[PDB]
Amino acid sequence: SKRSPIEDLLFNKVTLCAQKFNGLTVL
Amino acid sequence: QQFGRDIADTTDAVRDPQTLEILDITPCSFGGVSVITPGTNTSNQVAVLY
Ligand SMILES: *[C@@H]1O[C@H](CO)[C@@H](O[C@@H]2O[C@H](CO)[C@@H](O[C@@H]3O[C@H](CO)[C@@H](O)[C@H](O[C@H]4O[C@H](CO)[C@@H](O)[C@H](O)[C@@H]4O)[C@@H]3O)[C@H](O)[C@H]2NC(C)=O)[C@H](O)[C@H]1NC(C)=O
Ligand SMILES: *[C@@H]1O[C@H](CO)[C@@H](O)[C@H](O)[C@H]1NC(C)=O
Repeated sequence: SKRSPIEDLLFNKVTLCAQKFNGLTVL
Repeated sequence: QQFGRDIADTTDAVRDPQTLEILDITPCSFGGVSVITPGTNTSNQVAVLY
């Protein structure tokens, strides 16, 4: 990854399906 | 058990009543179609994005 240690730490804490159904799309 | 559900409470897995096998369910490829044009003044060619 081209991130920094602080960026890597940040991206590993935002972590908390819904593929597609009934015309629900995610761009 | 015989049915299959998820968090959205929508059926997504069915047990075979004959051979006792667990199938899967998925909608078949719905989407939106959009075109790409460089401006009708310059040319009259387009590209299609699905
Ligand atoms: C629903 O009703 C049907 C109607 O009979 C019933 O299907 C048949 O059941 C019998 C046993 O009850 C099966 O006989 C064996 O089944 C085993 C397990 O599926 C197979 O492995 C055997 O066939 C193997 O070996 C053959 C020779 O080497 C191979 O050619 C074959 O491909 C297999 O590898 C053996 O046939 C019979 O196969 C089924 N019939 C079908 C079409 O599947 C079924 O049991 C009933 N279901 C319930 C839940 O009662
Ligand atoms: C189309 O593009 C050309 C490029 O030189 C330009 O001269 C012309 O004015 C354009 N058409 C319109 C209607 O503006």
